[PDB]
Amino acid sequence: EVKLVESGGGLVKPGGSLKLSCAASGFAFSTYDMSWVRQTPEKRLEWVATISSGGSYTYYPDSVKGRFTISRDNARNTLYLQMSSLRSEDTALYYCARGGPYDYDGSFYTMDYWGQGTSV
Amino acid sequence: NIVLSYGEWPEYCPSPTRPDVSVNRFYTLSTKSWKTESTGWYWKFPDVLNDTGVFGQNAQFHYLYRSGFCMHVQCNASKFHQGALLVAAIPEFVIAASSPGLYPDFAHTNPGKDGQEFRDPYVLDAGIPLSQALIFPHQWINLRTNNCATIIMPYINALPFDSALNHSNFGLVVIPISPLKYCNGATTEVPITLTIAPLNSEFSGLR
Amino acid sequence: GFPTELKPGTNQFLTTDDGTSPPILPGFEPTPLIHIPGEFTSLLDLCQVETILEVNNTTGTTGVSRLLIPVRAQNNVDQLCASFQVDPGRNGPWQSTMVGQICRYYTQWSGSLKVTFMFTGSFMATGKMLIAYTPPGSAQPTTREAAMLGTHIVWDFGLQSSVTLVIPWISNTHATGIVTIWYQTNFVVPPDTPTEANIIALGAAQKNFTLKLCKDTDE
Amino acid sequence: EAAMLGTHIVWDFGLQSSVTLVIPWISNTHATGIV
Amino acid sequence: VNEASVEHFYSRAGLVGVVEVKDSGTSLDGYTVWPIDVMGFVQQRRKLELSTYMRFDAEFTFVSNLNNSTTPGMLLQYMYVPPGAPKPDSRKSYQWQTATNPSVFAKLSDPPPQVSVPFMSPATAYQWFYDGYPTFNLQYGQCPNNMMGHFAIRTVSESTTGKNIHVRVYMRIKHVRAWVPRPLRSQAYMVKNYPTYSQTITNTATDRASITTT
Amino acid sequence: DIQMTQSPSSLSASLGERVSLTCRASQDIGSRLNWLQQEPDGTIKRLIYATSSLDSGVPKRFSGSRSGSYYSLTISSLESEDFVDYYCLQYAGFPWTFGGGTKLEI
Repeated sequence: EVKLVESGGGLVKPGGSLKLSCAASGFAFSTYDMSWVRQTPEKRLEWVATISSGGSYTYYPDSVKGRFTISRDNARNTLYLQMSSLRSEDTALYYCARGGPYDYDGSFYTMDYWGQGTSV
Repeated sequence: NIVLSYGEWPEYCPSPTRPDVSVNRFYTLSTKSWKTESTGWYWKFPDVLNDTGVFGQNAQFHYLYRSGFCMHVQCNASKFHQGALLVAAIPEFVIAASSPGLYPDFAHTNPGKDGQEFRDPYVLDAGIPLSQALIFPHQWINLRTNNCATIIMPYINALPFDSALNHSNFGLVVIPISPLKYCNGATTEVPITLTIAPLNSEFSGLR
Repeated sequence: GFPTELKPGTNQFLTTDDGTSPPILPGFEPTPLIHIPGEFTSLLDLCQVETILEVNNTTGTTGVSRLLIPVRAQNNVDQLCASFQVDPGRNGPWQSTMVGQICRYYTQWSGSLKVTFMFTGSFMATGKMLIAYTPPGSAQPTTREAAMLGTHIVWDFGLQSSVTLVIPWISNTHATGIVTIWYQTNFVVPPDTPTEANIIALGAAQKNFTLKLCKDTDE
Repeated sequence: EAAMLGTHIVWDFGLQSSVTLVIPWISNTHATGIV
Repeated sequence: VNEASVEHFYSRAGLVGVVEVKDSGTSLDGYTVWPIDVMGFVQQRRKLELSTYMRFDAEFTFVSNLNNSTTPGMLLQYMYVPPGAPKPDSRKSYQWQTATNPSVFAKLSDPPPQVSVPFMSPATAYQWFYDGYPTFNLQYGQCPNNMMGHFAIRTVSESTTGKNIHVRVYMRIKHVRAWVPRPLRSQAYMVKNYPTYSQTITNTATDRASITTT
Repeated sequence: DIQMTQSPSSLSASLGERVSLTCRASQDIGSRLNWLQQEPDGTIKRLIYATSSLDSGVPKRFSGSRSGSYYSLTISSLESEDFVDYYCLQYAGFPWTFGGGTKLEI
């Protein structure tokens, strides 16, 4: 199964850094292009960030565009996401799932399997 | 299954230093990891050898030059691996910039013996579309049938002899059309090897 | 021939003419002609070379992923995989083929085409596909068992990894064929093998292709 | 890339499972090859 | 066949540049120099950029007239500055007399003058794509062996005449032989002399709703 | 962003009724619209991909459909374990926006 699990969240003062882990297994975490989705307190899932299938390309929406820094271990089977100087209205259940505009043979697993979601 | 470009073996210009199997050996460059996110690579024709062995001494310490090549690409892939490459030799491959700064960097027009990864392989980095790249000499690398592609390229230029450190005749592009895929528990980076062998080379204007 | 009267059409300049003119540099000896490899003397020989069709041309699909037809596992039998009209010179998947561009530099054309398909899945992956062609008269068939009674070729990509569908005739003078790819069987794989492959279509023009009335293009 | 410009043999063990590297000459009278 | 050949594909002489002999108002030049350029209009460029090496001689016609279509008796001089001769710099300039620069002395009210420029190139054929640097960023892919010359046009006068003369240069490609076909340019032409395109890629084929709809 | 949004912010039907939740896109998004089902507190599962095809495990009661600019989802007979939130997601507009919600009641 595509078993993804998010962990590493919690409270933090406005202005700082707080990473996030999406260590997943049960599937080849070296060919799928993953991404991060945020579920705000208003129950409105907004796109947060994405990462290519090899951790080389990245599309940052207007939500961060310079603040959040995604990555990909790809060897310890983990997914990173930075929260550098998070804004005030930035609390959400940061889900992580598959799907990415890269990986030409995509558009099929676009957020197919999801994680669990850790609060902040 | 050696695609003889334009049906012309490289030949000696009839009657210059004409080297032999000392320089006409098989230069095996470094391998390149083919991943799923991979976009492609390209190597210029004589620029890929201008700093490799004897050919790097005969090219820099001279003034005129002409030679064919025997580009030969192989992919050491498994049987549970899937994907497809398009290995084409592009005469007068001219790289273009991408304005939102107007001229290509020198690292992108003469990448050396490492090749430069494509930034927009859909347009071959030269405006022209990749879909029509098959009009050039080419050979498919489809991992389900074969993992080898040999291209024999003659000397294609206007003047008989030309410089070797300034004018790079063609460029061997290698672009994955169908991206690589594999289930968990496999070599996550199929290696791609490239072998070069100058054929019927000549030189003039020593030092 | 001393006395002559000027018949009409004098002092006129007709662009599309093969008249003569004086050489502005007599005696000049231009650079001689050395044998450069790879001369093409006809655009027909350029059309007959296979290039890729953007069969996946769809709103949203960007990049090179427009040249790929997704053949996946959980696509039940008799379902439809892809379809594209046979019209080299109308806006569609043929617009990225050497024929689809040259045919836009002309006004009329008529001949036979060909669409070579190529499977790019694992070696262990087996299955079967139905590739049916519909003449210009009819419309796109609605079911697999409706296209089997046509002009098709069943394709077992596990055995043979590439086929060719020769179009008999496509003439543009004044309602065009359709090619559909049907899931004949399922997509079966052994364990530890990806369950999503791609088909790559390549289009060309057979040796009976003709062009007429050259004209400018619409980019 | 420093040894490719020598006397080598590229070995694709997936295709051919055994090769031979013939040493040209090794004389001991008085500074030896390396593989 | 015989209508898709490369010899016919480049026929039917077309306008390669509209030059103007500004002579009235605040532009009392009286002359103008037009550097011979084939890739002046995108339509002709995209066609010429289908092949890599091409060899052809050209016939140039000059359809000149005033700015109200009237063709008076005004005399004109069409001087062909060869590839490597100094160009004129004024209405009254020594260059207008050099016997090595062939001139054509025709009037506005005469059949358009028609000359035939030969294949003027050091190399064997013209090179539209020259991968490499000349003069062994502002120099990549600029071959200097493609210059065909210059056409300097002036009204043979002493003082300012006060009449702008618009000239329409028409070029016909003869004896053409092309080499090494290339894919036709798909992206726009963001700048001349370079293959530079823009970031926002434009898909070659038009986008439909679904893959299975006709 | 294309801003594909669902019209019913909240609906209520019976255990044998046939709900019809829509998602009206603004620009041309093509057949690249998915449906994500969210538990009351758990993760978000997928129902439809490419607007038509069920997932590998989704029941037969769910089904997708397309109609111009009115991408919609319709459940067959509204069995149990359905009065949860619903979302529509498209991956054509590169910002990859979402809709609202269709939390069903009874």
